[PDB]
Amino acid sequence: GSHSMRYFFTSVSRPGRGEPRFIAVGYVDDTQFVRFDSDAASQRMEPRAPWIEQEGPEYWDGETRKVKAHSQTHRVDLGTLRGYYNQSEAGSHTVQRMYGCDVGSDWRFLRGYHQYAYDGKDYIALKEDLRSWTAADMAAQTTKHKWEAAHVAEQLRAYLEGTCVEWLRRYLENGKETLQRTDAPKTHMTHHAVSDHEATLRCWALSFYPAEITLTWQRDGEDQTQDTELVETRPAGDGTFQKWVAVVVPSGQEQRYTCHVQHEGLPKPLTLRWE
Amino acid sequence: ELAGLGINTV
Amino acid sequence: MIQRTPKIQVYSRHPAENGKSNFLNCYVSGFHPSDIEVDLLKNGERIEKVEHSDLSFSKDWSFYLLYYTEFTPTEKDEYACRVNHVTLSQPKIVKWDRDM
Repeated sequence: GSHSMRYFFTSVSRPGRGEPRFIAVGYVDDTQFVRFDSDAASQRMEPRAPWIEQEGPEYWDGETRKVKAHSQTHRVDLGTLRGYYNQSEAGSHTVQRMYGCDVGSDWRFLRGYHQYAYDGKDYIALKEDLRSWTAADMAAQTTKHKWEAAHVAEQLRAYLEGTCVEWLRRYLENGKETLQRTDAPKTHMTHHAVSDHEATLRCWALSFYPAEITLTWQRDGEDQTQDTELVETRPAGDGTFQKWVAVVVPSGQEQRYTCHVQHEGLPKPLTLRWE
Repeated sequence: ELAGLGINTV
Repeated sequence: MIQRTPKIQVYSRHPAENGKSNFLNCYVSGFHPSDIEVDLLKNGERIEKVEHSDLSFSKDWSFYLLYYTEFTPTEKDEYACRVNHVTLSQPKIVKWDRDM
């Protein structure tokens, strides 16, 4: 299937004393493989998947160098943004940056991303063409001019179209045993009776990977969204994911309803019926 | 692998 | 300031069965800012051996975390997640229900 690599960075200012709390994480698809946390003792980029541990000490030194440079950039940012927005030194504020690349089934470049937020609002983002910027307000416009003059888009496009995809292919190869394996959902249905006349049917999908999935109900072969509840997909904690969808039905009419499951790891969609 | 260049202050 | 209240799900890692070492999860998501307090409770009392994922966020910038601890379900013992956030006037408690 298609693949991605994404890096996520959060910095949170700490009024009164010291530098911001900084947390960086790297992902391949839905698998976290690296982390840096300013509050941790090692002060190094750290492995979070077995397959990245194959990398030598020079990988770790270079990643540590870059992640620390990212955190200083964000440190400076928090001060500049405080000034841009006319804010005091009393409040805690947040900067967030995400970047990375998407590749299709052929592992060739599809899309690249680099976007930035301040206090949880859109600030500046690289446009799909990797040549121009979307600045949300006048402060971000000032940043856009700064980044244009310094040719930031050109540097980023080179990374996203080349380096990002090159290393993605590397990680997918090295981590093939997990990263290239799909785990089809394990599915089952539960029944609960709220009253004499009403029942709840819950359709479960467990232990699946990747996270992307579609779960739906049909009544007598037609889509049913009314009287249904769908929970957010959630991590099991062992690298896999869980989801359920539930429908409220008249008691005795259970057999009319079917649950439909679409996932990359299923050659064909799955159908479940209450037995 | 993280980006080197192109990560600039606002 | 944007402030977004967390969604909470409490659930086990594996299907719930008595006497088998399972994992209790509290997944908190959709919140801003990032400072949040999450406790897992056994019979109303705070469990001490609790770990959590590294802070990450969704496309809309909202944060998510997984808190978890080893546990063994029983008929008698009750479990819950207790969450406090700037958007909450009182801590929110969500009970673990093996059927959700």
